[PDB]
Amino acid sequence: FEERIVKLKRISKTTKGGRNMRFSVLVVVGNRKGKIGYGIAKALEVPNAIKKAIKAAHNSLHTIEIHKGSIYHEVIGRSGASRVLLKPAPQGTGIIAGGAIRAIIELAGYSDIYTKNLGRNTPINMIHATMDGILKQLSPRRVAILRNKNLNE
Amino acid sequence: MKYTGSIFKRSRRLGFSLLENNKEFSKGKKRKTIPGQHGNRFRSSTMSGYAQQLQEKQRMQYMYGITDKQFRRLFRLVLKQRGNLAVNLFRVLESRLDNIVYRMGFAPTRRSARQLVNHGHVLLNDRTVDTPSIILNPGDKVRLKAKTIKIPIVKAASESGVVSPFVETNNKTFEGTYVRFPERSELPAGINESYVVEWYKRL
Amino acid sequence: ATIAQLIRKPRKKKKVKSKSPALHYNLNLLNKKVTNVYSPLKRGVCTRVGTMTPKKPNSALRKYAKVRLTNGFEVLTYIPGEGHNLQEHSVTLLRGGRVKDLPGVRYHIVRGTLDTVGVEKRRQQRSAYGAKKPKA
Amino acid sequence: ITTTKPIKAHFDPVADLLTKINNARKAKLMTVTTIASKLKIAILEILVKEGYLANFQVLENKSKTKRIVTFNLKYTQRRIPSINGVKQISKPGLRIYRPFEKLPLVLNGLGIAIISTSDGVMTDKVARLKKIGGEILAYVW
Amino acid sequence: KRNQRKVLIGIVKSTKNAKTATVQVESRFKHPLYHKSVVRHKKYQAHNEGEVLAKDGDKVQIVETRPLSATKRFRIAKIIERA
Amino acid sequence: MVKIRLMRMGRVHYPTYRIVAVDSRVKRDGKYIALIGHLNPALKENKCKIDEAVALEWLNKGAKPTDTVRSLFSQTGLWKKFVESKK
RNA sequence: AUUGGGCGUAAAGCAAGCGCAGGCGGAUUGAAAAGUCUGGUGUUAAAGGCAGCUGCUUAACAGUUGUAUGCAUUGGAAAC
RNA sequence: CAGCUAGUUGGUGGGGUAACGGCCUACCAAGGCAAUGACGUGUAGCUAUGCUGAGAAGUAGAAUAGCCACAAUGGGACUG
Repeated sequence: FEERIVKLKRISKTTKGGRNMRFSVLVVVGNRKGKIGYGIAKALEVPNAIKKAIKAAHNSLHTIEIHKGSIYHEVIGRSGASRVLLKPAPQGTGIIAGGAIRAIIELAGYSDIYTKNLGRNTPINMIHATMDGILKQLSPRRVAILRNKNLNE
Repeated sequence: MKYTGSIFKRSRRLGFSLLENNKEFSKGKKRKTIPGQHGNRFRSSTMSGYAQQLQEKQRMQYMYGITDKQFRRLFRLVLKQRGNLAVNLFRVLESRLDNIVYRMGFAPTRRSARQLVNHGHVLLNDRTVDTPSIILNPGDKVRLKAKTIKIPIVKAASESGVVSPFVETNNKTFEGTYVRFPERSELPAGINESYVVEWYKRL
Repeated sequence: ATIAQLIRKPRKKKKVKSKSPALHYNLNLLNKKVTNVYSPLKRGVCTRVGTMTPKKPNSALRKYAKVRLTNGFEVLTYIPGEGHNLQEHSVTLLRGGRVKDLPGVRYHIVRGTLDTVGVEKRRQQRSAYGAKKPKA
Repeated sequence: ITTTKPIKAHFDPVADLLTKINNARKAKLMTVTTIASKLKIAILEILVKEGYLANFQVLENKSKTKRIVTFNLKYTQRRIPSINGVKQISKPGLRIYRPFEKLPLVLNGLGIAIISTSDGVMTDKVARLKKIGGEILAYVW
Repeated sequence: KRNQRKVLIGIVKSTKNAKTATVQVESRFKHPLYHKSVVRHKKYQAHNEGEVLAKDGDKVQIVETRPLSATKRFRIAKIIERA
Repeated sequence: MVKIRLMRMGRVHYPTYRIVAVDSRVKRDGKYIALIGHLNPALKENKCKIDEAVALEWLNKGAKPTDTVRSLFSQTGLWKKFVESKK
C-alpha cells in the first residue's frame, strides 16, 4: 500500500462571472502482493481530493495472481480505443514501462514485464486498459479445471 | 575533470555520507541542508522519478570517484555477461583496484589511495600497476610494492584498518587478497542500486 | 486493404523535406550544376540590412538581413545579440534555425565569424554572439 | 434426425466453422448446424480430443448426396464456455506456411494451434515432438 | 555426367517464325515481403527440329544447351501430349 | 605461381601473420583459396602453430614457399615428409 | 499499419449499372507432386556482428575457435 | 513515359573468332519485345558491411575487402 499518485488535472467548469477551478487527481494504491485499486475524485483543494481518491481506490480493490513474478501469456488491453501490450518477460530483465504502466505494475508487486503503449495516452484510459488486460487473463489452473487435460497437459 | 572540488557539499545535497559516518557528524556544527544560498526550504516539492534516479546515480558514482562515460562503459561491460544485474554491477565496481586499496584500509581516504596507486606505490600480483580501472578477480594477491612504506599517511591507516571479510590482508607484510565478492548488506546500503540499474535503457 | 490490392499498388512514405534547404545546395562554375550536398553551413554576403516587426503575440523590432549564399540562393536571416556589424556588402557566414517571431526568416548569422564581429561585454555561455573568455 | 430446417454453408471451411463457434460462444447457445467436410471433420475430432466441445455427429440424408454436422460446446453448470478466443492465421489468398524451427506457441502453451503438416490435423506440441512444421489452420485459446 | 538441367514444363504459343517455336513458362514464387503467392510468365525460345509440328496447345519440356543464337537459347528435351 | 606468403593482419607495431596460400598475381592481405595456420612473430617458443592438413596438399599440387615460410617449414619437419613422399 | 491502420458525423465507399482480364471460389474419389513439410549433399571469401578464449599494465585494441543465412541439387511425405 | 524495334526475328551458304552466336557476310520471309510495364526520363558503381531497430527491416555504400569501369577527351591497332 504505497498509494502513489500519477496525474493531477486542473479541470474547470464555467459559471456566470468566474471559473470553478476544481483540480482533481488520479491515484494508484497496491499492497504489492495482489491488491490493486485506483481512485479518481474531484475536490477544491489538493489534500481533500487526495483523501477522496484514496478512499475510493482502497474501497474497491481486487486480487491478481503471481506467475514467477510476472504475467505468463500474451494479452492486449482493449479499453476505449487505447491499447496497451503486456508480454511475459524473462525473469531477469525487470520492470520497463511508462508512468502509469510502471505505477500499476509495480504497485501490483510484479517484476519483469514487457510493455508498449498503443493509441492514446491519457492516464485514466491507460489504467482502464491495464486493469482490463490484467483481469481478463485466465489462470492455467482455471482453464485446466474446465478442460479434461487438467493433469499438467 | 577526474577530480572534484568539494566533497562535503556532495554529501550535503545527495544526503549520503561520502565517508563512513563522519561526513555530517557535527564537524564544525555540520548540517544536512542542501548547499547554496537556498538551503532554507526545498525539502520535497518536485520529487520526481527522474530526480531521485539522478540522485541515486550521483550517489553511486561520487563515492566511487568515477565520471560519466567510463561508468557507462562499466555498465555495458557488466551487461555483456550473464547473471543478476545489480549485484554483478556492484561486484565490478568493487573490483576496482583503488576501491580494493581503500578496503585494504592502507590509506585513510580513497583520494589518497588513488594517488598512491597512480604514483606507482601499489604492486599487484608481483606486477606494478598504473591504471585504477584494473578488474580484480577472486584469488588475486596484492602487496604494497615492498617499497615507499615510509609514508606518514599510509601507516596510521595500515595498523588501524577495518578488515572486511570479503578481502583479507596481512598488516606487517602489507599483503592483501581479493578472496570473495562483497555482499549487498556488507557495504553501505544508503544507495538504492536498483533505481540506477533500471535507469539505463541505453542499450 | 486486401493483399490482392497492395500487390497492385505498393505503399509510399511521406518523404518529409529538409527544415532549411538553402544550406544544402552547392553550385560551381565551369559547367555549373547543382548537387545539393547538404552542407551544415554556408557563407554569404549581405545585400539588404534593416528591421521588421514580429507577429501577433510579440511586439518588438528585430533587425534582419538579406544575404546571398555561396550559391545563387537568397534567404532572409535574423541577427543575434546586442548590436551588429552589418556593413552593406559585408561578407558573412550563415546558420540555420527557425524564428517564430518573424515569418519567412529561417536563419541566423554565426556571430564571431569572418566579418560580423561578436558582441562584446558577453560573459554568459560566451559561445553564441562570439565572445572570447574574459581576462580574470 | 429430421432437422426440418434448411441450412447452407458460408464459405471456406475454417472460417465457416470459426464464425459459427464464436457466435455460439457469445450468444451462449448450445449447438450450430453446418455442412460437413473432411477438413472440418478432422478439426472437430482434434478439438474434442482436447475436450473443447460436446457431442458432434455427422449426419446424412437417406442417401450419400448431402452430409451435414452439428456440435455442442463444452460448458459448465455456471454456464461459462471452455473457449476463450479464436483467430485464424490461414486465410483464402493469405495462406501461412511455417517451418518447425519457427513454430509459434499459443499463449505460452495454454492455447491450441492447428497445424496440418502432412497427416492432417495435429496439436502444436505433438508436432514439435514430431519436429514437423507446415501450414497453420487457426489459433484457439 | 555432371551437366545440369532445368526441367520446366512450358506451353507453345506460336511457331509462325520458320522452324522456331515460342514457349511460355509459369513459375510460382512467393512475393518477397508480402508472402502471398503469384505466378508470372516468361517466354522462352526453342527451334523446331522437325520431329513433331507443335500446334497451339502443345506443352513440352526444355533442356539447357550452348547459345544457338541471340534470343534463341534453349532446345527441347521431352514432349508431352496435347490436351 | 601460387606462393605461400605472409599477411600482416594486426595493429600497428604488432604484426600477426596468417600464413596464406595465395597466387603470385595478388596484392598483400588479399583474398585467397585456403588458410594455413597463423603466426605471431613477436611471441617466441612455438607461437607458430600450422594446420599441416591442406598445406601439404597445396605443396603436392603446386606451391612455392618463401624464406620466412622456409623457416616454419624447416622446424616442423615439412621437408622430411614432403621431399621423400615426392619420390 | 506483412507482422501492425481505417473509410456514418473527425481525411477517406466512385452517382449507379453491364461487364473482359485478373484475384478468390461447393462436396466426393484417384494420380501426379509445382507450392507446402522434413532427410542427405554441395555451396554461401576474409575481416566485421554474436559468444568464449588468448595477448596487450586493462578497457580503446589486436588475434584464435565456434556461431548463423540463402540457394541449387538429391530421398521421402501427400493434410491442404 | 503507349507502342518499341528492320541485323531487329528466324532460316540457308561462306568467313570470322580462344569458342557459341546476324558477329559479319550473299540469298529468303516479316517477324520479335510489350500493361506481369516494353521504349523513355532522371537517378546510381554492385556486394560484404557501417548506423538504427526487438523484429519484419529503414538507411549510407566511410576506412577496408570481392567484383566492375576509367586513365586530359574520342577512336585504331601492333607486340605480348
